[PDB]
Amino acid sequence: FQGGMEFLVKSVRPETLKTATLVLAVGEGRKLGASAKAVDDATGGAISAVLKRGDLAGKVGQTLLLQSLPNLKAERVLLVGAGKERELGDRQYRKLASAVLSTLKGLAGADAALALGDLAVKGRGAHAKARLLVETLADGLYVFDRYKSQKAEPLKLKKLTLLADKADSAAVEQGSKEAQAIANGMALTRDLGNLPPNVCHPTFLGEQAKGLAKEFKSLKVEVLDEKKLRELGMGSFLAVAQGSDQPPRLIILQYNGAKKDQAPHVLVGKGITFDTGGISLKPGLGMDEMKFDMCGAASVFGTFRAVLELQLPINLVGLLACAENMPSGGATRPGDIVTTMSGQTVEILNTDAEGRLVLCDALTYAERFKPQSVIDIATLTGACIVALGSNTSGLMGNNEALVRQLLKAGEFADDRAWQLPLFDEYQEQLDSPFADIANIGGPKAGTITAGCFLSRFAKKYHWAHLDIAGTAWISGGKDKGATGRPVPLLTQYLLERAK
Amino acid sequence: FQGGMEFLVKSVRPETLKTATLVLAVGEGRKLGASAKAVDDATGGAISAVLKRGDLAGKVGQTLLLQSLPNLKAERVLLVGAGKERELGDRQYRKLASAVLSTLKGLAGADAALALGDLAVKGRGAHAKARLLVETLADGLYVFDRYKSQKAEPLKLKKLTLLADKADSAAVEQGSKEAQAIANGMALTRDLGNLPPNVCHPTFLGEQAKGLAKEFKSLKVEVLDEKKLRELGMGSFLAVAQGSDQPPRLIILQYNGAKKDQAPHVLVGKGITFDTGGISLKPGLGMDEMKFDMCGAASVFGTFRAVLELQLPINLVGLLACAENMPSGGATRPGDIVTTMSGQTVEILNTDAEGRLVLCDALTYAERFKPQSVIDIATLTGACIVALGSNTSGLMGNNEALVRQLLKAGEFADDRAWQLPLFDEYQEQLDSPFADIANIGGPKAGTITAGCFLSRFAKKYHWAHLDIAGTAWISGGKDKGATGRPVPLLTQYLLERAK
Amino acid sequence: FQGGMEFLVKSVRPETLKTATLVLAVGEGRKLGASAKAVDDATGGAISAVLKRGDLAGKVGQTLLLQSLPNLKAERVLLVGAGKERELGDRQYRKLASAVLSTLKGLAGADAALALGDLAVKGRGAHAKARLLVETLADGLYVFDRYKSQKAEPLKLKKLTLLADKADSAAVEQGSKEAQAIANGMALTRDLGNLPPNVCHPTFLGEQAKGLAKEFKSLKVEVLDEKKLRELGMGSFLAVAQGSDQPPRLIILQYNGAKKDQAPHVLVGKGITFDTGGISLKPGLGMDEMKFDMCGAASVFGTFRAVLELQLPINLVGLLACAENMPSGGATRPGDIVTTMSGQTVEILNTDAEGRLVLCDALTYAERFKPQSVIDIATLTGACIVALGSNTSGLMGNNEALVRQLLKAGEFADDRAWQLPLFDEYQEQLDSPFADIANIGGPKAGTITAGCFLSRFAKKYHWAHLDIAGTAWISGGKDKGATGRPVPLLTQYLLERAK
Amino acid sequence: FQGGMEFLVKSVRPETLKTATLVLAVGEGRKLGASAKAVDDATGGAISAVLKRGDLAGKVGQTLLLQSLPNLKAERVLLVGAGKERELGDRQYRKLASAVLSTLKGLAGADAALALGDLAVKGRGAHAKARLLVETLADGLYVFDRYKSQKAEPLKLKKLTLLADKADSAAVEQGSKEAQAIANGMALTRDLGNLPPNVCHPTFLGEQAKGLAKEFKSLKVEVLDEKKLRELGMGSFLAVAQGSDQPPRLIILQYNGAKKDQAPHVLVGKGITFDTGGISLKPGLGMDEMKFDMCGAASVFGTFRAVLELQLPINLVGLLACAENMPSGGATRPGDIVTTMSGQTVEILNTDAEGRLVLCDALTYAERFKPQSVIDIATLTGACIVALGSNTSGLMGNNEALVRQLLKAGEFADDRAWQLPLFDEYQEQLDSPFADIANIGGPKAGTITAGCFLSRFAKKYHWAHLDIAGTAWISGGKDKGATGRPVPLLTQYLLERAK
Ligand SMILES: [Mn+2]
Ligand SMILES: [Mn+2]
Ligand SMILES: [Mn+2]
Ligand SMILES: [Mn+2]
Ligand SMILES: [Mn+2]
Ligand SMILES: [Mn+2]
Ligand SMILES: [Mn+2]
Ligand SMILES: [Mn+2]
Ligand SMILES: [N+]
Ligand SMILES: [N+]
Ligand SMILES: [N+]
Ligand SMILES: [N+]
Ligand SMILES: [N+]
Ligand SMILES: [N+]
Ligand SMILES: [N+]
Ligand SMILES: [N+]
Ligand SMILES: [N+]
Ligand SMILES: [N+]
Ligand SMILES: [N+]
Ligand code: NA
Repeated sequence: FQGGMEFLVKSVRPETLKTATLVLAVGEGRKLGASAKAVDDATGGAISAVLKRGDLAGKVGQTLLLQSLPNLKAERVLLVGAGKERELGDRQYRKLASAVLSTLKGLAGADAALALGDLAVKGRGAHAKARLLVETLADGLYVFDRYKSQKAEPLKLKKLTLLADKADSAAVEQGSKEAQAIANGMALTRDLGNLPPNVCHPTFLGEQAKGLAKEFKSLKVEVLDEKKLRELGMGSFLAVAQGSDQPPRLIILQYNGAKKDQAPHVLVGKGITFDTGGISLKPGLGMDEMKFDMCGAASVFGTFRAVLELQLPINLVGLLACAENMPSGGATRPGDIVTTMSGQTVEILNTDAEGRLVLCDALTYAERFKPQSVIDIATLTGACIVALGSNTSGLMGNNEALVRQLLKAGEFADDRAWQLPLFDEYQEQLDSPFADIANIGGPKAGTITAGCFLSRFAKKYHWAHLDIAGTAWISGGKDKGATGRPVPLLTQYLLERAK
Repeated sequence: FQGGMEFLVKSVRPETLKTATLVLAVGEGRKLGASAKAVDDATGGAISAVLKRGDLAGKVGQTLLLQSLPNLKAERVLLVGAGKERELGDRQYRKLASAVLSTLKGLAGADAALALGDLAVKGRGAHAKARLLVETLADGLYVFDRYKSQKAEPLKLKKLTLLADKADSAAVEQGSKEAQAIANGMALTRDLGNLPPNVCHPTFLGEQAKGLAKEFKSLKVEVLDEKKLRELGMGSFLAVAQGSDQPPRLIILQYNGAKKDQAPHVLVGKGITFDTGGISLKPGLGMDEMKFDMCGAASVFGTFRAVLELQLPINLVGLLACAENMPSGGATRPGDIVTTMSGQTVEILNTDAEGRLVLCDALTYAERFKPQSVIDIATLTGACIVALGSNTSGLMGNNEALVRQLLKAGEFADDRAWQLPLFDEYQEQLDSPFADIANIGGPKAGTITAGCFLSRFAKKYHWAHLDIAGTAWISGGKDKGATGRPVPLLTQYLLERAK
Repeated sequence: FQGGMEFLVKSVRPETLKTATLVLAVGEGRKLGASAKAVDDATGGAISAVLKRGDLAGKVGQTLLLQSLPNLKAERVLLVGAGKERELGDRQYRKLASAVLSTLKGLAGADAALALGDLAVKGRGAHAKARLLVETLADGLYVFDRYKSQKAEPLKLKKLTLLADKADSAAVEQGSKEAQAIANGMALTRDLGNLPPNVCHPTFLGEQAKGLAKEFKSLKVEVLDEKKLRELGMGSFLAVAQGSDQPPRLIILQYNGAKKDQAPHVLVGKGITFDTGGISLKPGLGMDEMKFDMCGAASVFGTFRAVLELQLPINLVGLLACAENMPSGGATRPGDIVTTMSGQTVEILNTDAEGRLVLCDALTYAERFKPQSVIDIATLTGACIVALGSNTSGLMGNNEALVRQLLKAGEFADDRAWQLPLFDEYQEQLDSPFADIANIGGPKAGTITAGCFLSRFAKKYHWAHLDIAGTAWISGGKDKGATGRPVPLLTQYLLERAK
Repeated sequence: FQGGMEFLVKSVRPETLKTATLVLAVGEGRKLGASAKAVDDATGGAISAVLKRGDLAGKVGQTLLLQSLPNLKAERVLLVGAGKERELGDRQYRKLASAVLSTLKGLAGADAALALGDLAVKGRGAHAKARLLVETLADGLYVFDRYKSQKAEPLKLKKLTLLADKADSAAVEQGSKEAQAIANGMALTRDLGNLPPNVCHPTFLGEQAKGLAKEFKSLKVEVLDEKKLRELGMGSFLAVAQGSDQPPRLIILQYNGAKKDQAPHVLVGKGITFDTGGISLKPGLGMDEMKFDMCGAASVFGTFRAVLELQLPINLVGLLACAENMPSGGATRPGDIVTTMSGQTVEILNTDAEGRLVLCDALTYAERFKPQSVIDIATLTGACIVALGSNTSGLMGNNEALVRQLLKAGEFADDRAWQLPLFDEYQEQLDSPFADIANIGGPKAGTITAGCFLSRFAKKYHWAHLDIAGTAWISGGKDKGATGRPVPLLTQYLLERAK
């Protein structure tokens, strides 16, 4: 959006650091770890004297804010509860970080220093903790207000310092730098997802890609229009697009950070900038949330943004299949049969199963790059939400080594996915009496049969499919909006592939 | 519809009046009233002799038709029951009058004389009873047969005489003249509402206003097109119209019957020629009645027609926001954010809440006339039918004096409205995380939330809002069609303001 | 598809006929019939000996396939069970024929000889049986695979011989010749119905009619476009078409096989190439089956094709009213009022009752031919499926003799219809307060009131109406697709009218 | 629940008062008020020095918590923002009070003192501000946890002191005493509403009434079982109950606090302890919220509990009509006709319109008390939520003075209602061809026709009807549960009647 937050790692003593706010952890009910103890001592016991009064039980995320304490160079000391466990899990760690950030946002302090190195998080060393902490803090600063007449008061907080021991400082620094690049990527993804569909159409996304190439000389962009798509034979891509006044776009991103002889990784993103269902029209209730139907393509933008900042030694291709799905006098009809670019014919039984019809033509297009892996990302099926809910993405693929790599990256990022099977027995649900493939398989196993459909275009390479219909946005409440998932998972996968 | 039926007030004796039909009231179980007693005596008791056979019980609206009676100059005598009550209520008086017109319409009499001045109506004097009676009779003669190949046989009845004492004659005459103007306006409103949506589109309504100016030289008319609406920055209005092939129109009516120093009264009407719901498409059952979605604009035409006939000493402005809500490949999508003329940003969560989107821009435009009152009329919410039904109109406003003036006028006209609260606690339902206002507030308090939306565009003037979704038309049966409401309330309001 | 199967009638001894497969009937628990006995004796009881081992119970359609048997010139003998009754019904006869064909299809034999003359069929002589047997066999060979990349293996089976006694062969061969012409017409009807709606639009059907005229020089074709339809005043036909990008067509077919002084029979076909419902949009589930909403017109194609092959001495006219029904910003709205060719005005309460709106203008057009009968065929109401299911067509009409003729033809063809009454009491369900006719009559008696609507345009001639909404296609499963009904009923009607 | 928080009014100086937490208001960008300035002065400018740092913007409900300040006897000072307005609205005042309570709840302080006398609340003097403030604080302490295995930690906070000038202290004292009685009644109401329906059945409510009579010697209780209801002839009440295994109860409460010659006020409460809808079964989703269908009766409990605490000089009668609405083999069927106690026959078209069927027999029973007002309270129609939402109760009545008294009471209580009209034109929606009254009037004006039905049993006295379907509970979120409305309105009505 703008960003700006400076994240610094320092190895200095907390009790003499000049800062507007020093942040210390307090266990249930006091316990005081090493850093907090040293600060207490420096004040002559004022902190333990306050805690003894009992206002802070020490549960995860509780807070107690003190002003000037004797002999400290911190204008304020913020105590945050760390619970009673010796180690926190990932969810408690994030909750603790978010409670700290929420307090700091309301203060007029220009910086804060985090003396949180004494916290233990299950399975996480210094680098893995920094990645989680900094990503939560940086992504927590996200603001989208460009159509609000009354904008939010700018934050006074402009700097966050992570205190670490000198032996850990290099690991914390590296984790912080990667986390910032990921958060910057998610901010781009969230902006693209949150924009209204009358602004964020396929032509607009083409221009956004060209702008990203202006910012990053390492990025090459090409944008194909409908004439080029028809030349290439993308009959099912064009079938989705034809009902709309807005022309479709295929956006190609290319980054060559490795040797010319290294096979590229390809990211394929579903970019339906608004999904009405078409002639198979959706119900009205909640259909404004279909502006998030391009979050797949948005996450390819976000991942490129993070990789371009980090300058990873990999070769990366992004393919964004962008169209708007509208009803009209020239829209695709249920029962239409079209010829995909692969040559397979498809009977379009349901015009609201349109994401797989733009992706399948992009998966055929991807063959030309001779890729060592191909991952498509798409807000594809409501069935995935029934299967896995809103906090775990659906994952399928035709190569188990690649599926394993993506699961592992999702566990490290705390951006988790879960595999569903593409057993051959499911494929017959896509049989059509009239064409090579039907575009829907009926009410059983909807997420899997959608993956089975895509698999038929991905046989020439190692391929996986992330269904992010549940994880790409929040539906309601104060926090309705795009999430930026799965940029953390995708970037961590590429970070490992780059070693 | 031409009408052209003559209403006369006379003070002559009923029993020597030459007429095709003389109409007398007969009470239930009490003595003939003064007039009927005199006619009975004139005939030598022939009427009381017939009534003694017991065919006419005297219940409200029952009738007995007699041919020629001794010593009378009426070719026929129509007896109509008046009930047992000393005073009739408004509904009973209307029912009595409709029973009389029904019988007269089936007769070959060219004229009829009504001797009903002995009837008492609760809270109603001579002028008030005449307003109700003449309005009922004139509007009951309304006929719409434009698209019928077999048109109705013309009525022989062409003159109706109201017999009144010389002391009440002036008041009865003033009531008849005002009631006739109201019924003429109602006939224009009913015609415009009953017209098919393929004929009555926004361009047609602009040509009808130009015709009203050719008939009334005191009326000035300006019709603005989409290009001018864009110069004015009316984004909400243009968003509702973009999906249709039919161009939008803002019709401006201006009548100056008072001095240039008198601030104008502004009437703003919803002119949605047809409401399909848009991308948020409505179900098909009953969608034909969405041709009555321009009855608010039609009510402004009708009130102007009544005021132009009565030449009232007032300055009146009419703003008719006209558009057609249609599904298309260029139609507004749920989630679109638009900038209103006021600069306020609006997130259109539901394309079927488009009436408020054409009215908000019209209310902003109304500010230029420095109005002393601004009243919007719209078939806005079906929640108003759940709240107040089809007999009472919803009324909301930012000024208690204007709301009370409109409620008193509705009580005088027997075209009643009812106030619903615009408490500030309802406004939060229109909160959007992406814009200044959401166009919908949820399943609770729909009528109030629509008024709260319009209130954000009416803060610079005294404003009121009439929801006529349930009162502007009858859904089915043999009397399916436009009602002409709320022209009676609006003309009574303007008559009180002209004094 | 291309057909090609040769049907021959021969009167030779079954046991010396050289054939790839000789087909014999075996009764359940009764002795072999005359033909089967003679073949068994020719083998020395080989067939008796096999049947004694009990593998073939002889239930209708059971089979037992033998290779080479002593002293026969058939490479194979196929035994098919014929049940235990002395006569078969039409359903069992068809079952038997289909089981035989299914076995032959899977064999590598180039021909087969059917020694089935012994079978008896309730109420069917030699000609009636041959009509049923050959039509079932020929139509059973239909294949639609033009959008399958992997096409079916061509059959080895190219010739079928019917063995008949010399006394019967003349009737058998006439039944066979008629059955083949009917099957060829069905194949054309089935192809046109099975084509996807993005290919088979009204312009495509027009070109298909021109192609049929190049094939049969006796056929004259004229294709009218939108401009000519507007010249003719076809307002309700045009209202259906106006929402779509695809222009409408009225296709006129004329065949004069009789003297010029003899009045023609007219077939009027509903050619809605896809039915979305329009603004009154259908639900998405199963909407792909609306490509069959032109099977009415397709059956007129197929009837002409069979009549042209047979060169019947009749004068025959076909009118195919073709349009596509889509939602758009210019589509017809519920509540629109239009003027039909006939001058009657119609209120379009429901844009999904569109078939009768193109048919009524075609019925008026048909007056110019001064016909002696007019039959319209249409997939008109889902209510007919509720009434009569998927195996009996609904039949209505204004002439009792014509209705009787069609029922009798249906019984003979085993393609049955059933009459529903058009009692004048139903007509008032189509009363509109605004026009001469409403296009729908509510939820009661939906098939009948659609018939009553059409009857108002057919008063000048003898007319009947076939509602084939249930019989024109099979909805799901392996055999999903067009049926070709009612070509067999219609052709049998013309055959009888030609005598 | 237990309650028992001590509320005291004192007139001492805030700056020398010994307290665990002193609470002061801070304006947004205006000077500290008198109290707050006195305290700042006594600390030598410590509070103003902190505020200059800028952490507390001063918006309504923002907080800043300080520890020991120099020269104060307060262990802690809580600063709470009061906005920038000179006067607060009721909503802002409650929000401010709730933010203070939320902070105190989390502290270990045993008491707190509130120096908020400088706050102006629009339209409210000392007594009216105290009523609102103390009711918000006391009701905000409510806890319901009897089926949770993990109970909430008891609060340390046990005493709240309101600081007031000696000139206002008597009025603040009186408001505080009334507010705590109202809050105690709401706690009983909320407990009864929150109990699960397998515990809180009609018999249980009867025993609860007896327990209330043990606690308050002024209260007399009578509990009638199904035998007694039938002897009284309450066929409509019994019709609702018969489908359930739980027997019904009519509970009569009587309190005689005035001279025996004062006519009583009667409160009639709908106590449907669970509403399945019966044979007219409700949908499954959200049906758990039908345990709140006895909140009408619970509010009569709560109002008595407050009146008995205050010992008001009034005569008060309570009638709780309690039944459970279940489907079974003996349940009332749609179309049953029953004879009410009044003798009017009712045709039960919908067994889910059951509240009015138990209330109507209670309204007839109420005649024996010769009351000067009768008020029924019922979670009656979901249509009320459509008309007025979740924050305003619907109000209807046969006496304009009584209706105005209740509206005024609700405005003072900030527990508002809104009148809907019972025009005679609505009554005909209850016409039945088979009985004196139908129990439903169709989809229009559902709240009004329900009031119309009840009005037919209330003609012998001044009567009003509160529809609390939207205000009696909260549906979801953290705060799902009964609200205790309209106990504040009813108690304020009784307070004014007792002067
Ligand atoms: Mn979709
Ligand atoms: Mn989609
Ligand atoms: Mn609408
Ligand atoms: Mn509308
Ligand atoms: Mn249709
Ligand atoms: Mn159709
Ligand atoms: Mn109920
Ligand atoms: Mn209930
Ligand atoms: N402090
Ligand atoms: N955790
Ligand atoms: N693989
Ligand atoms: N990883
Ligand atoms: N996202
Ligand atoms: N309107
Ligand atoms: N059969
Ligand atoms: N022709
Ligand atoms: N026949
Ligand atoms: N029917
Ligand atoms: N009855
Ligand atoms: Na989707």
